[PDB]
Amino acid sequence: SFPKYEPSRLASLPTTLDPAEYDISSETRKAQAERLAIRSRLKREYQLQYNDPSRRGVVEDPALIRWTCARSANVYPNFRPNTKTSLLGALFGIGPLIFWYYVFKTDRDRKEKLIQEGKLDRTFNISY
Amino acid sequence: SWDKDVYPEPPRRTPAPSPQTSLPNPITYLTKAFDLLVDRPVTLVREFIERQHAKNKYYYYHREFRRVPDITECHEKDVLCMFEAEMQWKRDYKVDQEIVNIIQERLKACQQREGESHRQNCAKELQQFTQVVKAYQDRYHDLGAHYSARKCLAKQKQRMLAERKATKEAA
Amino acid sequence: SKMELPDYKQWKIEGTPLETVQEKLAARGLRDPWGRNEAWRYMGGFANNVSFVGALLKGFKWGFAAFVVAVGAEYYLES
Amino acid sequence: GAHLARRYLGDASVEPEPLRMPTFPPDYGFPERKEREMVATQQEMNDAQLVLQQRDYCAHYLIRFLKCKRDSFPNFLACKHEQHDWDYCEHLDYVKRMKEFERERRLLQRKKRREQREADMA
Amino acid sequence: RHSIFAFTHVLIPVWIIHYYLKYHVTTKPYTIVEKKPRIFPGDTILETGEVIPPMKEFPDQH
Amino acid sequence: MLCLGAMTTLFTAMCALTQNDIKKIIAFSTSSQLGLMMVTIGINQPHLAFLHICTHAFFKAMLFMCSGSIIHSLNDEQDIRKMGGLFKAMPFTTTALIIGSLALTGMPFLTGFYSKDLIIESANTSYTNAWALLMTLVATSFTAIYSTRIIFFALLGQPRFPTLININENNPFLINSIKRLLIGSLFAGFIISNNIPPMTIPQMTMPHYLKMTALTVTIL
Amino acid sequence: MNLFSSLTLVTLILLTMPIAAINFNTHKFTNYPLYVKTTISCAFITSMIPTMMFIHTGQEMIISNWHWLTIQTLKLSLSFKMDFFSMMFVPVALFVTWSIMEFSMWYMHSD
Amino acid sequence: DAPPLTLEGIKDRVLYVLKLYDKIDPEKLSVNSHFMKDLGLDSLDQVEIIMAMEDEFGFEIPDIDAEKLMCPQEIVDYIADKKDVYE
Amino acid sequence: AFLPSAAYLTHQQKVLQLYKRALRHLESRCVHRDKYRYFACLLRARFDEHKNEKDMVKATQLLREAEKEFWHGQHPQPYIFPESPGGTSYERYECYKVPEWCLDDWHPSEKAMYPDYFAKREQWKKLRRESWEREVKQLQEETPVGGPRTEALPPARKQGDLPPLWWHIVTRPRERP
Amino acid sequence: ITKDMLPGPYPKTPEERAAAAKKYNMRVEDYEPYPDDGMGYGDYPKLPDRSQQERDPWYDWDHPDLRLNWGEPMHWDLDMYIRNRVDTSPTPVNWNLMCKHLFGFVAFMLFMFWVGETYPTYQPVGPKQYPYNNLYLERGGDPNKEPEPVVHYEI
Amino acid sequence: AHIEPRYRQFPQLTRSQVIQAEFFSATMWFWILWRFWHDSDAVLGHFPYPDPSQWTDEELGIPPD
Amino acid sequence: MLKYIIPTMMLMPLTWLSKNSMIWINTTLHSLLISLTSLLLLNQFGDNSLNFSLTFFSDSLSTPLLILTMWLLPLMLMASQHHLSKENLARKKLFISMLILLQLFLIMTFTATELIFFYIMFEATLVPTLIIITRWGNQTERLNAGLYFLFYTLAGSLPLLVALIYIQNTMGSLNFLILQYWVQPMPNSWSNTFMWLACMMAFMVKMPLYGLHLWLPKAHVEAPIAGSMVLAAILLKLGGYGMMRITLLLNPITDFMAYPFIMLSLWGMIMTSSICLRQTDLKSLIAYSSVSHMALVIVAILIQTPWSYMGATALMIAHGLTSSMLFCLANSNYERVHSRTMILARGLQTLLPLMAAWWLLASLTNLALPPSINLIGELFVVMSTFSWSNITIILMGLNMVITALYSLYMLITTQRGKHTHHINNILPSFTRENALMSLHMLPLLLLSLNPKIILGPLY
Ligand SMILES: *C(=O)CCCCCCCCCCCCC
Repeated sequence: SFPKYEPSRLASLPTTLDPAEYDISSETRKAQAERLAIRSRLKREYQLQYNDPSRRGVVEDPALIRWTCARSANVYPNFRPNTKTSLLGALFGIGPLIFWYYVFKTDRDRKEKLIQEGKLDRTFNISY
Repeated sequence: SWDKDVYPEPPRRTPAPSPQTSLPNPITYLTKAFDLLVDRPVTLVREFIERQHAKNKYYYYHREFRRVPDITECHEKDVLCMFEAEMQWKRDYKVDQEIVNIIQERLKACQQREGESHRQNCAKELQQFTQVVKAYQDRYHDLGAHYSARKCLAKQKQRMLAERKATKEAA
Repeated sequence: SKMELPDYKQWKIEGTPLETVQEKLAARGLRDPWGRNEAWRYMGGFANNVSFVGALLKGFKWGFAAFVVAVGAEYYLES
Repeated sequence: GAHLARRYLGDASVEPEPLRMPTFPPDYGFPERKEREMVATQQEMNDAQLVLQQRDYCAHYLIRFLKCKRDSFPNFLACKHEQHDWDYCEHLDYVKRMKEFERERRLLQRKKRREQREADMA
Repeated sequence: RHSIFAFTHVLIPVWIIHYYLKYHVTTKPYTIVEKKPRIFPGDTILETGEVIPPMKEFPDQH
Repeated sequence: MLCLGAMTTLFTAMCALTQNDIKKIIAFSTSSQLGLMMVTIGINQPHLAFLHICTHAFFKAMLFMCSGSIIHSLNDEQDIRKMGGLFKAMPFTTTALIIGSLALTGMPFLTGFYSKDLIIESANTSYTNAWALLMTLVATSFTAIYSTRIIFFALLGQPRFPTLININENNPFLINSIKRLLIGSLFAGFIISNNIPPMTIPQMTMPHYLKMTALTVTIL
Repeated sequence: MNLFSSLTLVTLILLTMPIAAINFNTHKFTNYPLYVKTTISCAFITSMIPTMMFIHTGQEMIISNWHWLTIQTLKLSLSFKMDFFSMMFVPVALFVTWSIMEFSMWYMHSD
Repeated sequence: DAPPLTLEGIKDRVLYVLKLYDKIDPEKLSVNSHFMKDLGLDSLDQVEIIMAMEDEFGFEIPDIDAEKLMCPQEIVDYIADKKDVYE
Repeated sequence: AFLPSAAYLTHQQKVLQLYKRALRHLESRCVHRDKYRYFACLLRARFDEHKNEKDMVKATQLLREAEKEFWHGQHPQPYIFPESPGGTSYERYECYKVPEWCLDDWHPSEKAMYPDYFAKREQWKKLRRESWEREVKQLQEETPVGGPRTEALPPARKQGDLPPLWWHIVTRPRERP
Repeated sequence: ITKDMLPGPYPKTPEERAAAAKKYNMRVEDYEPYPDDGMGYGDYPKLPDRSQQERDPWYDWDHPDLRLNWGEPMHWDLDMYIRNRVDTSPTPVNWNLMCKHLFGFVAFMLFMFWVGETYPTYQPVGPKQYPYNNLYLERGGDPNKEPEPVVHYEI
Repeated sequence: AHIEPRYRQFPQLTRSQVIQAEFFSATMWFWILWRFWHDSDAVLGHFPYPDPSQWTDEELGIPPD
Repeated sequence: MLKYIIPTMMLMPLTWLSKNSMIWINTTLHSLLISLTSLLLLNQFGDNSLNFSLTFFSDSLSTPLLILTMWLLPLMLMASQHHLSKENLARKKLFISMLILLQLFLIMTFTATELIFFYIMFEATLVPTLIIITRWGNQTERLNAGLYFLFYTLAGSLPLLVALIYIQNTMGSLNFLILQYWVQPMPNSWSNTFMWLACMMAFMVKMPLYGLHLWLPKAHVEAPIAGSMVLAAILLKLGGYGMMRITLLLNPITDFMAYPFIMLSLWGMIMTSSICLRQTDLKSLIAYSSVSHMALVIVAILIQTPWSYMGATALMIAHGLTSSMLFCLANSNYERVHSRTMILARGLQTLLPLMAAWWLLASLTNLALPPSINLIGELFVVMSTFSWSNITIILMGLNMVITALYSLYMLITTQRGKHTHHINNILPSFTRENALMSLHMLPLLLLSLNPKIILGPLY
């Protein structure tokens, strides 16, 4: 019949085709009620300190500061050197360096060999 | 003006306009309007400026440098003579760069002037360009950003050694 | 500032293809309750539209007449 | 475009390729064949600054057309006779080229016929 | 003041850069290089006055 | 570069076959035209490509002005499924759009005929890639298809815009500029093709089924 | 020769003039789009003249008018090469831009 | 381009498109006429009415506001809010 | 599943949203109006056939099958209104929506060109700062403990006062400034 | 801002997980941190990894352009999943179908262009003939060297 | 004056725009007909195409063997 | 060179005896006078350099750096007078004295003909910079940044001192002209290998090189605005100048010994550029852009061709100007919104149009738009590296994408889109900030007209 749609990393499943949307259990209702309560609390705080006529400045957001501190200043204390991190660091740190060193060394060795034997065309080459 | 021997140009050959129709071309009318409205006031202003310049005259001169002994007659680690030799070598280097520039300008002028017959009518300019480029490459190439008279002398000595050895192989 | 609308009773679906589709739905046992909303689309200056061939040869009559008088003038002026 | 199908779907022993031509001497089958002669000397056509592609065997009407185009300004639509002569000459040259192609094809056909006849006879 | 656009925006730039081209650009060598004029069989040269000879007779196709 | 140009013009034309945004259709049209320019560069016809540039600029710009006129008259509605019956309501835009579509398709003795058809005249009788020639002919047919798709959906049929009608095109600036580009798209191809000097040998000796290939492809 | 180069560089300088005119502005400009459209139409005429001259004669020119930078052997100058391509593409672009700017001064009136 | 709107104009528009509905008697409805209460309509008919509103005024009403408009005056108020009428 | 008024979406709401998007997509596929009317009446009949269904799990299964049908039958590019999200001119004029507090930073020389407007602005700011404490004191006494359970806001209860948190929804910029 | 609001180490005991979920303003059963592989993520939550185009375009956000709310725990790659950048919104057809169709079309066109290059299309004509030894002097040949005289005969 | 916006009916048209549109369409068709009458060769062909099968073996110089 | 040192050292009585309200006016006026005086160093000859005495000299490489430094000091004085407006008068005078001492040390570092004098003041530049960073930096991490910067520099540069004393004991002199005429080739040995490493690693750290750059995204962020100007516009170029000076003596070992380091930049300028695509911080984005540009300078110096040297000079001057302007714009945004994160303040073109124009022009000059001298330097390095090897152009071309891919990105999220609703303290642009932007930018566009004065000593 119809081809079933499967999710991907760059193409998620649609909301309407998700079975978990149609689950009408009371635990899901409690979860959505708690989520709505949290959202209403945060929205009420934001628009209480946002509609203030006295305030002039920036309504600072703890989530933004939390995100910046996690992205920049919290990476090192939560790092432990194991096999995965060491293999990823060695694979992506000194891999391309060795690869490009070998490529450029090979090309320049071939070019110098051709130049010193009078084979490469260097007729009008006077700007280097 | 400039000198025509350094910058050669063939005498031009302009055909006469022999029209075959009765419609007047706008080019002649626009040209007559150009020497009417543009060339006359420009030439009058230039004449006034030239009179003002002829009222007050003064001269300037091209600086001449005498020949100092080069690096081949300089004692090693004797900075007093090597400094003068290196200054002379750098002045010569700049002069040769401008000579090659002049020959390149000659080649481009020949190509543009000849147009669609450039690959036949510009053989002499191309040969001169090839000769001066070969001599510049044999004189100044592969020295580096820290070029000096000693590196040029070493390169020339290596080239003459290679030429003498290659002559000795085929003798 | 002031806008005046036409009569709402003047839109009828008769003659338009909306009558045809309403009759087809009735033959299938259904009805179209929104035909009078777009009965204006097929009635008035928006009815009797040309086809591709009519739109391609727009102004062909005057152009052909101009070509005829031009070729006659070029015939006469040579001799 | 049947020659392409003849060479590609049939066999290429008879169909001449356009890469190198001719594969036969011009004195083969042509007693006293005379060469094409230019009307334009190389000096006058060099001073006319013709394109090297346009420096072909029929540059005389090209020079005439260019002189018409230069001399009839601004009346830019009344040099049709000279360009008609020029592309008529180019059409004649194209006719000569396809005649040479047909000559090569028929000579290759004769080669195939002769070689099969000599293979069957001996 | 009716057509001063044809004066300030046209004629004054023509004057200024014609002065610039005539007295500061063409005085230097190879600044302005022009393709040499086309030469046909049958016209006359202004510079020395030779009439170029006409071309060979056409073995006419038509 | 001949292969790249043929691939580009076929891909963009096939994309433009089923598009519904008018500006997207004209974008794919001009990219297909650029692919044709790449093709005629690839067969050693550069002056024909330059003539095609000078020819194509006129009616491509004019088509975009007509599209902008329809957009402004319908309150920034660019979808082609919400417009129709604009043949009589906007007559000057209709006339200019019809002439522009005919010039883009390659109607004889319009501006495009003086360049685009000549490109095909060199595309058949030359040492070219066979697949590139076949897909550029298919691309030419696709240009015809999407041009009359634009004409049918934008102009002919019955209206689909909202009930409040604010159709107007009576401004001196828009009428004057559309008139200037209409005169250009009518005569500039003829003027330029008869004014430029011959920089190559024109190929005119060819069979009848190669001479009328482009016109037959456009008609089908 | 003198009419040619002068008119071409007049076309270029005339095009670059309104940029300086708007950059040196203090007041609210009395319909600056009309000024730009008039400037581009006049530049179209001024570039139509040497195109006609090239059609008549077949003149191609190169003006290396301002020496910029001598990188030893290499010399870079402000050089304008006007041949078949440049001289036949400038006025078509100017005509198209004239039409486009008139359509813009109608179309973008509420901006 | 873009002629101004007014409250009585948009009210005339919504009423004018409302009497062109075959499920609604034009001699009964008013500007406070409920659909499933005073006119006996259906929820799907309300959805069709909202789509007619969108196709009439050229802008789409979101669903979370389409499920709330129940009288012609409510549609008038929503269009007035979304289009900033009577400045 | 993300609403400011309700925590979730009911079955009837899902069916109505499905009918809306299916009719819009069908209008996209069926550009001509009479053909669209034919197939819209067909879709209305198909939705009315299973209207009086009382088994909830059967209605849910029909809803899921109709969702699969719709996802198989989408237009790859459906029609979007120009101002709706994804449209051609969506959020086009957001560069022109300057907030009103920038008017507080105006120089007195350019403030003198609009005397009556700035007098009205001053009286509006006076009204806002007069009603703000009343609004917040209404907000504390209305909501239950533990924070509000829904994002909905109360109106102006008493007389002579304004609804709470009204300034940024009244003084919002126009659609076409 | 106070020191107990910043992210900390990876939570293991359930009470630290509860305090972390309280810190990030989310439910305890909805808070799933990144796996403890020592990549520096810490206790920052693992969000459902969807772009900002997937959010509701009609619900009024605190940041309407970003489609985000004040105080909401934002994604670890929010600077990656903004509406100006890579989108994860569902497609009408499948991802593998798109990849297979595009790769097949590109491969077929490349193979056909190779086939056409191997088998060209020409005209049944001889080679073009130029006079004066194929324009030997005009092709840049030196006049001092005498070339082999070639000639073309009429047909 | 300006054109007032009509409602569910055909909008007002000036005589000038329809006159100019018909004039330019007639000009296009006149140009096409005139150029096909005069040239008539860029569409149909310029020169006859001699098929190679009718050329004799004498003019091709084919030796009989 | 005494005509510039003495007024710079007399600026301290000028700033210490002035009134409490006219320190800024007097200091800015007299530093602008010194910047005008600085133009007398353009007396350069095609063969010989300009030698003043036994202690000081200035060829055509040091001259643009000197002019840039003495032009940059008034710009710092105008920038750093808003976050120090509430400061105590004595601390204000101490800050101005630190800036004056830093300029004096820099302009006599660029002119020292003897190498150990160059080293002494090259390290005397550490103290005022570090004091400024660790005193007038804002947040907690200024102390760690100062420690990282100081220790990277000193731990890289003590073997440079050892090698220079070894050169003085071996060759017999450290004068640059004598070394120009007494230079001997360095043969192949391990001693010469570590000689090359000791001479190079100090400038490798101060360039910075990729892998030794960890002190840049701290010290460029925690420092104040004037500290950011000196950190991005002189000191990196000071390391480049020292590299150009000291690569003379290390031939021909460099022809292989530069083989790893080039790769460490050729890949490195990719990776750091990619970091700018995923940076949540504006100042960090500018710092990593500086890392990428200076890595390109490192490659240009290491391949040692003339075109690369002129490209390196033009690139250093242009990058100093552009990085200083970008730091000024970021500092203005930080002053207005009181946070450094890039995503907080959006849509500022609707509120601040002229500062948006300055942002656009600075971003255009950042991505090497022709005919700016950024493009001239980048182009010349590209030509030289293409002469070095072919596949290097790939490593150039990809960079030519990614640079724009962050620069316009930096243009969008800070200036385009819908503005942040709750931020309502966006004051109109002052005349001081606009004057600072114009004084940063107009010399760059004017240098695009006559670039031959910044094309190095071998132009
Ligand atoms: C053989 O047919 C030689 C001609 C070139 C190859 C075939 C080209 C076929 C497509 C062009 C003609 C189309 C006619 C409708």
